[PDB]
This record gives sequence, C-alpha cells and structure tokens, in this order.
Amino acid sequence: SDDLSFNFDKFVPNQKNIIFQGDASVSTTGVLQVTKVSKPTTTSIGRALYAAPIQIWDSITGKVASFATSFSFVVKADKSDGVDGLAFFLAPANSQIPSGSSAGMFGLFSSSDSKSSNQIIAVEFDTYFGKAYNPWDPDFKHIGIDVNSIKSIKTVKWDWRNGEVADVVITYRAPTKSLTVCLSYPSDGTSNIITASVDLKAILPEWVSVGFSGGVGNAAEFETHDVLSWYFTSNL
Amino acid sequence: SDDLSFNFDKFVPNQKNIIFQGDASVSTTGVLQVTKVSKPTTTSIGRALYAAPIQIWDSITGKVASFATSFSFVVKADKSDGVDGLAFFLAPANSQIPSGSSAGMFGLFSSSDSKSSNQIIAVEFDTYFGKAYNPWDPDFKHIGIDVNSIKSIKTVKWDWRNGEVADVVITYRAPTKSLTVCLSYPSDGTSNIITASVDLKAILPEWVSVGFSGGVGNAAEFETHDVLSWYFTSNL
Amino acid sequence: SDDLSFNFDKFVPNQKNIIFQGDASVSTTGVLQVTKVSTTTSIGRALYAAPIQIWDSITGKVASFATSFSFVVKADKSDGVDGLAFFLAPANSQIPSGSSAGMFGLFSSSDSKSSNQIIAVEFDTYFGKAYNPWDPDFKHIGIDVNSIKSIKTVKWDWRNGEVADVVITYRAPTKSLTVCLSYPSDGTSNIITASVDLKAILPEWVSVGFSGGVGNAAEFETHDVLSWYFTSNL
Amino acid sequence: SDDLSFNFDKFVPNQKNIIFQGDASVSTTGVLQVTKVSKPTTTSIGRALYAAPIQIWDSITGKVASFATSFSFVVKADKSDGVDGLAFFLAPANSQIPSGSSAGMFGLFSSSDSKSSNQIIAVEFDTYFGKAYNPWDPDFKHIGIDVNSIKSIKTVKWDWRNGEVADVVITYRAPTKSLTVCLSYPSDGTSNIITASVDLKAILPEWVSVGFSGGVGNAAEFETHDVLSWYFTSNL
Ligand SMILES: C[C@@H]1O[C@@H](O[C@H]2[C@H](O[C@H]3[C@H](O)[C@@H](O)[C@H](O)O[C@@H]3CO)O[C@H](CO)[C@H](O)[C@@H]2O)[C@@H](O)[C@H](O)[C@@H]1O
Ligand SMILES: C[C@@H]1O[C@@H](O[C@@H]2[C@@H](O)[C@@H](O)[C@@H](CO)O[C@H]2O)[C@@H](O)[C@H](O)[C@@H]1O
Ligand SMILES: C[C@@H]1O[C@@H](O[C@@H]2[C@@H](O)[C@@H](O)[C@@H](CO)O[C@H]2O)[C@@H](O)[C@H](O)[C@@H]1O
Ligand SMILES: C[C@@H]1O[C@@H](O[C@@H]2[C@@H](O)[C@@H](O)[C@@H](CO)O[C@H]2O)[C@@H](O)[C@H](O)[C@@H]1O
Ligand SMILES: *[C@@H]1O[C@H](CO)[C@@H](O)[C@H](O)[C@H]1NC(C)=O
Ligand SMILES: *[C@@H]1O[C@H](CO)[C@@H](O)[C@H](O)[C@H]1NC(C)=O
Ligand SMILES: *[C@@H]1O[C@H](CO)[C@@H](O)[C@H](O)[C@H]1NC(C)=O
Ligand SMILES: *[C@@H]1O[C@H](CO)[C@@H](O)[C@H](O)[C@H]1NC(C)=O
Ligand SMILES: [Ca+2]
Ligand SMILES: [Ca+2]
Ligand SMILES: [Ca+2]
Ligand SMILES: [Ca+2]
Ligand SMILES: [Mn+2]
Ligand SMILES: [Mn+2]
Ligand SMILES: [Mn+2]
Ligand SMILES: [Mn+2]
Repeated sequence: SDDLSFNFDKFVPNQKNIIFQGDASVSTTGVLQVTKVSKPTTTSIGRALYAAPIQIWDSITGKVASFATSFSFVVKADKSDGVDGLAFFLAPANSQIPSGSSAGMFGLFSSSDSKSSNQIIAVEFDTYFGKAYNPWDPDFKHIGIDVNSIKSIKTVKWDWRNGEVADVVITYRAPTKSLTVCLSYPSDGTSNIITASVDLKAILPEWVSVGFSGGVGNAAEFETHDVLSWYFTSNL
Repeated sequence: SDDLSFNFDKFVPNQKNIIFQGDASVSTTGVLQVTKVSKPTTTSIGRALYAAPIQIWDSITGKVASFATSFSFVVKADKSDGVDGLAFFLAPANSQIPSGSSAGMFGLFSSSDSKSSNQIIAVEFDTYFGKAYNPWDPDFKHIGIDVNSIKSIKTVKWDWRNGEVADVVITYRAPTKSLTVCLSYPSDGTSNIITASVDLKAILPEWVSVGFSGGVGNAAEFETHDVLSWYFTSNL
Repeated sequence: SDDLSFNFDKFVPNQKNIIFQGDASVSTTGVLQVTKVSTTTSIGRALYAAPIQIWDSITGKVASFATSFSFVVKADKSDGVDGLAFFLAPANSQIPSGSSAGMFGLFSSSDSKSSNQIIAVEFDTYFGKAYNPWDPDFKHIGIDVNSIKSIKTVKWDWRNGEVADVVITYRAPTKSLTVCLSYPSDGTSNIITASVDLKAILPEWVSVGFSGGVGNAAEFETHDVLSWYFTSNL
Repeated sequence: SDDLSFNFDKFVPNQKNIIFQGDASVSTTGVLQVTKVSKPTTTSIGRALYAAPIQIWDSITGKVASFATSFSFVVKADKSDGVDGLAFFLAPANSQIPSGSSAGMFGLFSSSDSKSSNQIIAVEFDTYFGKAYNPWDPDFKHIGIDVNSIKSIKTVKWDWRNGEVADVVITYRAPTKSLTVCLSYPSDGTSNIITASVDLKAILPEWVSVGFSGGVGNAAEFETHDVLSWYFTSNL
C-alpha cells in the first residue's frame, strides 16, 4: 500500500507517538491543546509532531510524495475575538522551536523574513491580523499557505466561527504540485477553500516532520487551539 | 479496514467493473467520456456506475456509512460555452436511466418535481442555466447538491475553466450529516467549495449504486464531460 | 492506493454486492452458508458482485492479492462431505452444467481442460476412492488449477465445528500462492505454497468468491464463511 | 481507518524513520542488514525499530490492538551452516539493547531467565541450537514464539533454505489472542507455520516499539540476516 498512513480519533494524555514542544499537551478529555488553556490565561506557544519522520521526496529516484490529511479543530475565544492562530506544517525532521519565536509566528519562524533555510511549509488559520504587530497579514481572519515565511504566498478570508468545530481536508497532489485546503463548519454549512502551487522538492529536505503549532500572543485576548482528531497519509 | 475502497488511475476500454448506461464509454486514451464525443456532434445522455452496490446504511444496527470520493474531470467546450453538465450520484442499487430523461436532468430524473420516490442524491456541475429550458437553475454556472430533485437544495457559483482539469473531493461525515464538495483547478488555483446537511438514511435505500452521469442537450453547444480518475471509499 | 479492497465483518440477508448461485445464501445470524443447511444434497457459490482485473494485456502487469476469511465446517456425525473452496473464475461465471458436489460447482468434469480457467483453493473433506479417485488419502487443502485434481495438497487437520482463520496471499513477482490456515481454538495450523502464473491461466477480468457442496445428504456438514477481507493491486 | 499502517518496499541508507541499534544498518542496495556483513567477518548484534511507538492496548477502554506484519528476509551462510538467527519483536517503547546481551539472545535478553519485567514478545528464526551454548533451544533450526524469555513457549522445525528469500506473514487477532506465523519460500514451495495464544495486555506495556533484531555469535560460522521489505499495520 502507501508509504504511511495513521489515524487518531482521539488523543490520550502523554501519547508516546506525538512529540510535544512548548506548551502543547493533551487534556484528559482526549483533545490536543496545542496552546495552553489554564486557570489564569497566559501567553503561550506550542507544537505537536508525529514521532516519526516522513520521506517527502527521494533524491535517488526523483519521486515526490503526495499526501492528504484531515483534522477537526476548535478555536474558542472568551471575548468575541482571540489570538493568534493554529497551523499545520511540514518542517525538517525532528525540528525544534526556533529561538525567539513569536506567537504570531506560530513557533515556526525566528523572524519575519523569507529565508530559504527555514524549510517550512505550513497552512495557517490566522485569527489575529493587527497592523501594529502583524504587518504582513491581510485585513481579516484568514487561511494562508506559508512557504519559508510568515507572509503567506496566498490567503483567503476565513469565516471563523467561535467555539464551533471545523473540518479540514488538505491534499497535495505531487504531479500537479497542487496544495488544496478544504475547510467547513458542519454547524451552519460555512465553507472556505484555497489552492496554491508548491514544489516540495524545492523547499523541503528529503525527510520531514509533520504536525500542528499555534500561539497566544496576548493573554488578554485568549482563545483555544484544540485539535480533536487527525488523519494523515503520504505516498512516494 | 473499511467496508469498501477502490481506485481507478485510468480507465480501460470496456472496463468490466463499470456499468455503462446511455452513451457513456471509455476512449482508447483511458478516459471515461460519460457524454459521447464525435466528429459530427450529437445530443447525448450517459451514466457510468461501479458494478457492485454499496451498503450506505444498515436497518439492523441503524449505522449510516461515511464516504469520501475523489476524481478529476474536464469539460471542454468548442465555443466559449457548453451544455449541460456532469454529476456524481448515489441512486438505488443497479438503477437504470429514467424514461424520458432530459440532458438538463443529467439522466437522473423523469421530471422536474421533488418526488420522494426518486431516491437520488447527486452533486451536479451544471454548465447550462438558461431560464427558457432550465427554470430551476440559478443565474450562473454552478455546483449543486441535489436531493430527489433537479432543483438543488444549495448551490454555489462554479468558476468553470474551459478545457482545464478540475480536482474534486467529496466527503460525507455520517455523524454530522455533513456533505462537503471541494473543487479546485491546479492550473490557476481557482477553488470552489460547498457544504450541506443531508441525511442519507432518510433519502436513500439500504443498498445504493454510485457513479457519474451527464448530458448534452443541444448538439450546437457541445462540450465534453470526461472523468480522468476516480477514488472512492465508504465505511459503516 | 490499491486497485481494490473490501471487507465484510458479517453478512446481511440478501447482501446486494454478493451474487448468489445455487443454494448459497446468508442466514439471519449474518453468516454466509455457501451450502444449504436444513436436509439435502446441495451446491452453492457466492461471488463478489464486481469483476476484478487480475492482469493487464496493455502493460503486462499481473495483480498481487491477499484475502482473509474465517469459516466453520460442522458435521452431524464425525465426518462430512464435501468441502469448501475459494476461487477465481472468468468474470460473472455461472455454475457449470452437470457439476458434482465433489467438484464444488466449479467443474463440468474431472479433466484438466485449459478452457476451464479456474484457480481455486479447496478445503476437501471427502476423499473416498469410489467417487473422488483424484483426491489423496486424507482431508486436505489443495491448490486447483483448471482441474479438480489439485496440483499440490497438504493434510488438513480439520476440527469439527471449530472456526478456522485463513489467509491467502499471491505475490505476483514470484508467482507464489500461499495458504495459511489456523484454528485459534487449539493452535492447529496448516500451510501450503505453490507456483501459479495467473496470466497463463485466467482471463484479464475475473470474479472471486466461495463455492462448496454436499454430495450425500446422509453425511451432512455446513460450509459457513463468517467474514471476508480481500484486496488486489496491479 | 486503522490506527497505523506503514510499508517499506526497500530501505534507504540512513532511513530516518528507523532507529538503528548495534551493528544494524541498510546497505546501498537498499537492504536492512540487521547483522553486520563485512570482510573479514566479525561477531555482531543489531536491532532496527520503527521510529514511532505504537499503542498496543488501552488502559482507559481495555481495548487490545490486532496487528499484522509482512516481511521478506534472507539468511545466507558461507558454509552449510550459520548462526545465530533473526527475530521480529515488540518491546517497551524506545527500548535499548540490554546490557551484556548474547547473539544467541538476539540482543533482546540480559539473561536466560523468564523475568516478567523483560516485557518482550518476539518471533525468532533460530539457526543455532547447540546444547553447549544454547541449552534452551530444541534439536533443530526453528521458528519460535518468545514471551519474556529466550526459551520459546512453542517452536516448530524451520526448513531453512540457504540464501533463499523467505516470505513471512505474522497476524495477531486480539479477540482470540491468536498469534500466527506464516513462512514460505517461493523458490521451492517450502512452508512452515506456527500458532500460539498470547495475551499482549498481560505481557506488554501500553506503548511498544516494533522491529527486528539478530546476531552472529561466532564469526567463523557467519551468515547474513537481511530483511528486504516490511509491511505493518495495527488497530485498536
Ligand atoms: C556463552 C554463549 O555465547 C554465545 O554462544 C555462541 C557461541 O559463542 C561462544 C564461541 O563459540 C566461543 O568461541 C567463545 O569462546 O565463547 C562464546 C560464548 O562465550 O558460538 C556459537 C558458534 O560456534 C554460537 O554463535 C553460539 O550462539 C551465546 O549465543 C549464548 O547465548 C551464550 O551466551
Ligand atoms: C512583538 C510581537 O509580539 C506578538 O504580537 C502579539 C499579537 O500576535 C497579538 O497577540 C496581540 C494582541 O493584542 O499582542 C501582540 O503582542 C507576536 O505575535 C508578534 O509576532 C511580535 O513578536
Ligand atoms: C425542454 C428542455 O429541453 C432541454 O433543455 C436544453 C438545455 O438543457 C440546453 O441543452 C439548451 C442549449 O441551448 O437546449 C435546451 O433544449 C432539457 O435539458 C430541459 O430539461 C428541458 O426538458
Ligand atoms: C452420485 C455421486 O454424487 C456425489 O458423490 C458423493 C460424494 O461426494 C460423497 O458425498 C459420498 C459420500 O458417501 O456420496 C456421493 O454421493 C458426486 O460428487 C459424484 O460425482 C457423483 O455424482
Ligand atoms: C532563529 O532560529 C535559528 C535557530 O537555529 C537561529 O540560528 C537564529 O539565530 C534565530 N534567530 C535569532 C534572531 O537569533
Ligand atoms: C420517470 O422515471 C421512472 C423510472 O423508473 C418511471 O417510473 C416514471 O414512469 C417516469 N416518468 C414517466 C412520465 O414515465
Ligand atoms: C461443462 O460446462 C460447460 C458450461 O459452459 C459446457 O460447455 C459443457 O457442455 C459442460 N459439460 C457437459 C458434459 O455438458
Ligand atoms: C540486563 O539488562 C538490563 C539493562 O537495563 C540491566 O538492568 C540488567 O542489569 C542486565 N543484566 C545484567 C546481568 O547486568
Ligand atoms: Ca497573525
Ligand atoms: Ca442545468
Ligand atoms: Ca473431494
Ligand atoms: Ca539459538
Ligand atoms: Mn497570516
Ligand atoms: Mn442546477
Ligand atoms: Mn481434493
Ligand atoms: Mn530458540
């Protein structure tokens, strides 16, 4: 069959096949809280990666992997608004959180540049877009395809629903270098979609680590970044 | 594993696990032409079903199946416009083309009513919306969720691209009765999405047949309705 | 992914994706009784409703497949007839005219006709010389290729009324067909492997399923399959 | 789908999703040599584990995982005989090679006892059975089910073929606690099978690591322990 395919219908406290970085952890209710949710709400950054690296492309053959992923998340804000967002990403194998990372950078970037050495490809669900602190962002909550920079190469208005569960399907078809993000809220039928061209071979190393990351930059505008389930499959 | 899952990366002439109805057939290039394509263009209606029925729900247990499907199609018009459209549908097991079916009805309906006995659920990619002959349609090319009637319960502007390949992902999550249609053109990054609530148990019989259908109502405004690949999986 | 893969954890009465031939049917308990249980002589076959492309003439590719199923053969006395079989036959094949129960509804005769185009794995319970002269001197598992006279057999340590788990794999690149049988009840296991070139025996499109028979109503036994997993890939 | 399922049709030098212990490594031909092969030949012990732990049972629900694995290996001896053997095993998550491990213990055991704390379940393909050094073994090359001890709870004559490729299928059906080992040589049709009852819940921790191990106890009776491919899937 395919090179790899795993599925988590629920998460268990201290799941040993998930690497936790930052404030990420799984509650006793079986939900992955990439961002810390506590009594006195605090600033936070967290990342959760699947324990084993994945071969996204082969230097011997030239083959590039096609992958698909599905997951359901909830972002619940106390007030009508929150910060900072959630992201699904592919990074160099067993990558660590960059030194001096902002919550608005989702623990994925050291700065706001477009360094080729970053080697990150992420799909952000950006809830904060204030010009004062996030000048790169557009003027609304968005879904964005990030390639080596927090300044998305393509964005789309994200009709975020507070506290509602969202179903996301992300597919990457290697032969056409097409990355599609399918988001929908079964609650009221709201749907957002976005597609972009990305050549994984040109951006990522042979072996990568996949996972989620997120952050809360200001404790006063707190919101959760909980992923409920996660399906993933790749194939060379 | 799952109750069923099949994949066709290409089609072969006279594929024996696909039932051909009407003018449907697969060319020597390995593409399923649900709608007949010929030098002297003609009116046409065709349907192609997977040879084996699928249990979409169980009366014993009450369980409803969740399914997902993926396929890539091309609709190439000679002029700047064409008719009539393509559709992915679920119909009663080993269903036959209704007597007196219009091309604008995609060979799925005998009339324009909303008869409960129809027992059809389809996702249409409607290219013709003229009021004279298709009064039920909206004022633009659309993607529509059809439930027992050609008058879609929900539609969305379909930014059709002539001759370009479109990638479609359709998921139905039984627990939330959520049907999502994800369409994208890797060519220029155009994407369309739509979601609706549908209770399969209330509309379809226990055993159904899945497939594609399409039609060309007027030979003068000819266009192709070719599906290139097809992945499908369901599970109770 | 793979060209095809289906799984039945239980069967439903009148399952519409299974073609029933002969006396085959599924009881209300959700078990596929390929052989009629009531008492009487019987022959039955059950095929998955859709044909499977076992090899491609364009590319030359041959499919590799694997199947898993659990069955029970319960005899009233200490012995029964006739057996059960998993087979691959020409697409939407029908039961041959004048078929014996000892032929499992797969063969018109006892020859080795190239035109038969059948490949089956038999779980033969009857081996009497009077009627089944081709069989060995014991209950066996046999790989059948175009003939009821197996090309290779193995003593089958059958357990009356006990559930058996079978795993059959065919690895196209080595033309290796392996049959893995085991009884979780007491740990009894039987295994057999043979070389078979599907391309040389079967047509491009085939139908897979089970068949079985009861040749003598006095030595009755059931031929019930409980579950069935199957996957193939070109 | 299932909790996990991966497949390696070939191995790449320094595969990052395989943890190498001891002398294990993958040659440039793409084969996993769990046991070191070099000229001159030397004593050796090696283990290769899939990089991510697997949840074999759940303490919350009580569920036990069913799994299946398939792999092809070759054991090529210089003379007519070799030592010591190969083994597929399940051990505590991210387990390390026990201190003072013999090659005849396959790098899985510190001693020859039956300590409950070992928490190992392995399927050995034992090529050496000499009484002088391996008194626990039977009087022939065998396949054995090991549970917390190198003294197999059940064995079977293994009709080993020098240099020939063997196909192995191992299935564990949780509901019946049935572990079956299916071995066959496509070369001449030789087949060996063995089944035993094992309760994973009673022997292994919730999270385990799966892989292969093997050893060469005496360089003078050298043989290879190469695995060519590996498929694995588990499900709770
Ligand atoms: C002590 C014993 O060691 C292994 O047994 C292997 C045996 O190793 C001997 C070796 O033959 C001898 O020259 C040396 O002096 O002592 C070693 C062990 O002390 O060699 C044979 C081949 O001739 C096999 O490889 C034996 O497996 C180990 O496997 C035993 O478990 C035990 O610890
Ligand atoms: C200096 C910046 O700090 C953070 O910016 C925060 C925003 O993301 C948001 O949380 C607002 C809410 O009012 O507070 C800001 O402090 C980082 O996210 C950003 O990247 C800069 O480092
Ligand atoms: C009476 C109607 O006939 C057909 O309508 C056609 C359209 O679908 C389209 O092909 C246009 C192109 O100019 O021609 C129409 O005749 C049916 O499709 C429709 O359902 C009505 O029966
Ligand atoms: C007349 C014969 O009937 C079947 O043979 C039976 C055997 O299979 C076995 O059941 C014995 C047990 O005594 O009874 C036989 O009747 C056919 O298989 C055979 O070909 C004959 O037609
Ligand atoms: C960003 O992270 C990398 C971590 O390796 C580091 O090299 C770089 O110095 C960091 N940025 C800053 C501003 O230090
Ligand atoms: C519409 O189609 C169904 C096909 O089964 C048929 O019963 C009905 O008679 C058809 N309508 C007309 C007007 O015949
Ligand atoms: C055997 O079966 C085939 C069925 O097509 C038939 O052609 C043949 O005549 C049958 N044998 C006899 C003796 O009739
Ligand atoms: C066996 O291995 C473990 C490794 O952690 C160790 O605790 C134990 O001491 C070893 N046995 C001997 C005899 O040292
Ligand atoms: Ca932001
Ligand atoms: Ca229309
Ligand atoms: Ca017989
Ligand atoms: Ca030994
Ligand atoms: Mn952004
Ligand atoms: Mn319409
Ligand atoms: Mn026989
Ligand atoms: Mn041993």
